Amino acid sequence: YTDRDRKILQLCGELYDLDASSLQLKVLQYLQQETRASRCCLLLVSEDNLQLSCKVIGDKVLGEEVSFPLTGCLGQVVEDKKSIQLKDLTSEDVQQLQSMLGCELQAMLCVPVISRATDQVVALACAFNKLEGDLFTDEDEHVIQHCFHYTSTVLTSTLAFQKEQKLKCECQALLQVAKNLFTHLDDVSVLLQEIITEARNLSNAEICSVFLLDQNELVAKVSYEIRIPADQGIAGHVATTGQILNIPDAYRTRNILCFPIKNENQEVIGVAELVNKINGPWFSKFDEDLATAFSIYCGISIAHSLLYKKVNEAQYRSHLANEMMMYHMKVSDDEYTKLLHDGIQPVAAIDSNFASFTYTPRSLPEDDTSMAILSMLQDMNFINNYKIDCPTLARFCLMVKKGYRDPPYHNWMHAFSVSHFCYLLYKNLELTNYLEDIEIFALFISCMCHDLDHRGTNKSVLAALYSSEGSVMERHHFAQAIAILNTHGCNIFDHFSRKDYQRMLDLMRDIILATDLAHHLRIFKDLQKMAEVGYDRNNKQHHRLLLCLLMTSCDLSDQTKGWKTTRKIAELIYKEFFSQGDLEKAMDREKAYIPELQISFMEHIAMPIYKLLQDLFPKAAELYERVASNREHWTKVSHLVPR
Amino acid sequence: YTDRDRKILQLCGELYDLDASSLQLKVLQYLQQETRASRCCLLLVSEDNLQLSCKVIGDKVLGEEVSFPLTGCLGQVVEDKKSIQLKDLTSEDVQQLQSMLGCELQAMLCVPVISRATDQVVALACAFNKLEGDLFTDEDEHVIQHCFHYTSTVLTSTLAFQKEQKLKCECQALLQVAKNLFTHLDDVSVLLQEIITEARNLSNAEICSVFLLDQNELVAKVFDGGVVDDESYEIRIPADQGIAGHVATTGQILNIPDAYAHPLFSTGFRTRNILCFPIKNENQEVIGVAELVNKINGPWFSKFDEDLATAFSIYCGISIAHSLLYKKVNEAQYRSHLANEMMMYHMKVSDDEYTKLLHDGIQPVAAIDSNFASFTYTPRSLPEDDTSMAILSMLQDMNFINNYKIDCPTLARFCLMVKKGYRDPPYHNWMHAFSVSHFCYLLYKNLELTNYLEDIEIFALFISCMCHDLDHRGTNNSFQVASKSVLAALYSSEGSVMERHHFAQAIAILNTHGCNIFDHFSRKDYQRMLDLMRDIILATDLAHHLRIFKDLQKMAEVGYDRNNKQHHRLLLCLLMTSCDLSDQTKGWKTTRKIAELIYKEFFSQGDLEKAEKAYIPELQISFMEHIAMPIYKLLQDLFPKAAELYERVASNREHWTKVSH
Ligand SMILES: [Mg+2]
Ligand SMILES: [Mg+2]
Ligand SMILES: [Zn+2]
Ligand SMILES: [Zn+2]
Repeated sequence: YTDRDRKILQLCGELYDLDASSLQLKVLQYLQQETRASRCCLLLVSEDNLQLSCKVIGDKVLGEEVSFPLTGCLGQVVEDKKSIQLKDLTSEDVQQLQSMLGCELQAMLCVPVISRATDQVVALACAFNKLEGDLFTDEDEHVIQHCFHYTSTVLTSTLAFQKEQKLKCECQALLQVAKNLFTHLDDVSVLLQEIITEARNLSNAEICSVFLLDQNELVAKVSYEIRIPADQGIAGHVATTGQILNIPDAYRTRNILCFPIKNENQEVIGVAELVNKINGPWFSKFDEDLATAFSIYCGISIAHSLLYKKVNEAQYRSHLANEMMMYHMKVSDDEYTKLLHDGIQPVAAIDSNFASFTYTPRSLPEDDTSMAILSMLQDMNFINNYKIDCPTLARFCLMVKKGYRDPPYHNWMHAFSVSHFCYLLYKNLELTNYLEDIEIFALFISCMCHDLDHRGTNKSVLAALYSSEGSVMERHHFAQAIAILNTHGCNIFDHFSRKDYQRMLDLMRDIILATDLAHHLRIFKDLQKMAEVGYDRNNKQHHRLLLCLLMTSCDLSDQTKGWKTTRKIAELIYKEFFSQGDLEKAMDREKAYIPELQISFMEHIAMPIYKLLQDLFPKAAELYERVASNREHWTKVSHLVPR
Repeated sequence: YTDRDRKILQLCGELYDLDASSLQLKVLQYLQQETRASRCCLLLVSEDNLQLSCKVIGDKVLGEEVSFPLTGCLGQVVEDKKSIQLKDLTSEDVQQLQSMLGCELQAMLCVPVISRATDQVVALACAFNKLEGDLFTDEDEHVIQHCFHYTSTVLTSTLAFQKEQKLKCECQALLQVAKNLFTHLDDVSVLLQEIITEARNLSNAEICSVFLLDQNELVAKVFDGGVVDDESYEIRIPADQGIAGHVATTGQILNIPDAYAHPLFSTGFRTRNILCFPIKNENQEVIGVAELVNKINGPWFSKFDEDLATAFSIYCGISIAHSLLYKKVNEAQYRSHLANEMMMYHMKVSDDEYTKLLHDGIQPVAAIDSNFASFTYTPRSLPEDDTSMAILSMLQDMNFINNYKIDCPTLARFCLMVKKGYRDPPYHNWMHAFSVSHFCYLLYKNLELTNYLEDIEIFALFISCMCHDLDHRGTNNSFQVASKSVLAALYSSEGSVMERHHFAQAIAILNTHGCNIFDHFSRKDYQRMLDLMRDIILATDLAHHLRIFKDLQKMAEVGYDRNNKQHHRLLLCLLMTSCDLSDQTKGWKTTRKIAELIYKEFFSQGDLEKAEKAYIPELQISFMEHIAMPIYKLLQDLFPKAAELYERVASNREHWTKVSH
């Protein structure tokens, strides 16, 4: 009648609430009337069309939303969109109803809410206990229909907008939490805590504990440490099965929501359980997809967080050891900043003759040396050509210097004068034409390190000092230079592609082990044919013997100096060569040999080298003749020797 | 009024659409009627109540929602909730509506939709060009009102719902990216692409470029996957240059409508707009910059593509920061092993080798041999393939595997690596090492070392016995004659140079993968367990032995404090020395067979190659007399069960005396 169309229009006038719940009251309360039903309520059919939900019964807006599987007798309504009555009952729907309900069920009118839009039962409108003459009519059903035909659109939309308002909210939630667990990849311990806090507020649990699978067992240290079998109890099952587990009653216990962690694959890597719901009977079957959502970020973060500990742990042990090879070398910040005072200086300002074969590196001050190295590499365009952080480079140089010990001869001062030669060779013989830049770098870096941590060596041959060992010692020096590169902010080969970096290691390993006179002798016959048959810049092999050769030549480079200079150094070579050890455990008439020993060295070792050098580099002849000369001075000092 | 209250109920009967737009149509096409207005449309007041929007004009649902600032003439309606008419509009306003709807404007009825809940003008109901007889009445405005009073709620809620559904998947959008990025914190190269792919979809740019601040300059590596064998092109622009430079320098976003119109902006491209934004870390230090070029389907960058950029830019900052932080480590690590690999001549214990050794049966010592533990045992007697086991069985029986929870797959790998780790001289071979370790082992039993030293020491001792001569070669050299030489120059000292080498070698193993049997020691143990090995192995220097010898006496003279930390050092040195020359305690034909190896080594090779056996008695006699004996006399001067050893050296000393004759 136009009369129902009075009360209805009156209704919709009133349904102006923003809350789908408060709208439901008005609609219910109006039916509670027009059907003489004691109590009325709507069971909203789930999005997945597989569950019923009821948040408002009668004139009471339930504290917690009641829900339950979309059964059969109550689940057939949804299907044929036909209205049923109590006499059409399972004892379940009758149990789960009068339970959710709260009383005697004598009557019941189920009229399906079918949308004119989607066109499907969206809600199950229920009327119970007909006030009095328990008689729900074929018209009691009509009034219901009629009501929703107008009222349903809005009801549903205010309800839906409220679902997206929630959905939108559990993301900003997660967006937040994602950004909080990721700010602690530093500390699996802090992170592990975050996961707990966050996991507790997200679901609103009384308590969360988190277990990290440790092989065949769960360890929720969460402060003490708690081991236990990986397959035992709740945690063990969930961990074993890799699938969530929800508990209504567990039997201040009650409920437990427990979920897996799993990694990139689906390998459960940990497990977490929440106990007891706050403001609730259990865990919203929504508190599961939300927990699963979260649980992705827990697995992502734990996985990397642990994988980062493993490194830091290891890498630490790696240096605990490496500082052992260091005699703990002290290169203080003040030390390096002091040397590195924005002025690397230029070689030109070092000295006029600083670059001519007639220079005597030992002639400089010892505190003015590490500079020269910076200005020597600088001018060889190596700092910029390779983008060498200076704070690092100046730290290397100071460390390599503090790495030399103190014998007469085998001291840092020998390493500098050996490197300075290398430097000379570079300029004077223009090495850029014969070898790649990375070689001239390694050759020089080697000169700087070849005798590191040396302590001095000692019917004998000089090429047993200034020379060989079993390569044992050459391997040491190389090994020591490595410890330096392995020291923080000292690795000057920081940015080299792994490609360069490796070869930068091999190069240095070869060159330094090349400083073994016993090795030189071995390749010597190879160093000749190359001298005989040019020197292929394309020949990878020829590069090797050149680099050996140059090294050797820098190493005994003191043979090419002035007589009075070689005279002075020979003192140091021989002061060393003749002393100490384990002999300690219990010379003038044996310094008489210093001449023959010396003469023999030059003739047999030293000259055959400078001969070669000038047999490849004619610019290198001045060195040979210098060696051949000094040889003759030595020859005279030998005349004074008896026979 | 029952008649409108007929038409209205009839309207809501119809307003069952799910699309807020299809609902606006029915409401609008009802009003196009009831007011005899040529066309109708609603202008929805923005959430921020600063903008009017219209997606439906007449019976046409617009392909692109129209919008515009909530003006003054149209904005006073929102304020006093008073409905107005064209004659209340400024020509300015007027020209906009005409232009917005595309027709003449003679009439117009604007009725404010006030919320029955919020109670605020939510929309502006517009009636245009009165269908002939241009006259919009005081009741034409009433039918409008009335209509909404019922129709407005549902209208407003369907609208709302649609905005939340749009907001929710714009959040989920962020979640996917956030997760896509946070799962690439290994190589900052892959993640760095993601940041691009992702950020480019996020704002919908034609192109994205990411730059990382490398000190005082912006850097950007080339890719898509060319191949970084030997890296792959790196762009550097001064950190304060152009757009990125500014944004990097000022650390604040930068939006451009037209880029040519910029002080800071040609080979085909021709760029329109640019959105550039900073990266910054936990503090607010710009760590990187990213620019998006050209908007797809748009003039520029929504002032919403900015907050979105900022939002994302957070995750970028998070991941980039950690990603790089991890590379730094991993580098420092590859750069170690690469070196470490080399001080090893690339040793490789195979996944098969180890499992073959480790066949669930460590076997006990007891089943090795009857008195495999008695002072008369000749370790050298056993088979070479059967040694590594013995080790495993000896550490087993001393209770070290479990007491320290040594992973066996790690431990067995270690043992096979320190073995493959020895070389091949006559005397300084793995066999010397096993026999030397074995002697340690014996000592532990027979003297019951558990009463004098801490279990960690007996552990370092043994482990040193295992490596003390790693990677050894043959010592000998030149001989000041061969009669003018001392055995305490082989079976002894060096300059400590070599002992430092064996200690260091053993470190390269521990530093090799799955061999660090000291994996789980507290940083405290791990350290001390390294000093221990360092000291002990350096103690295998005869020159060092002699050096502390006088201190090895007062201890032997004055008891042996187990509380003396100093007594434990000497005691451990002594023990090592004793295991080193332990073959002096073996049986005459045993020691005789050994000395051959010692003496075969002690006499050969070197640089002599590049560049007298009759003394084997005095040489050896002199050894025992000066070095070897005073040791075993001290071993028995502290351990009386160690007497059997002394006498066995003193005796062997005597046979040697006879071979001398
Ligand atoms: Mg040398
Ligand atoms: Mg040794
Ligand atoms: Zn040298
Ligand atoms: Zn030994």
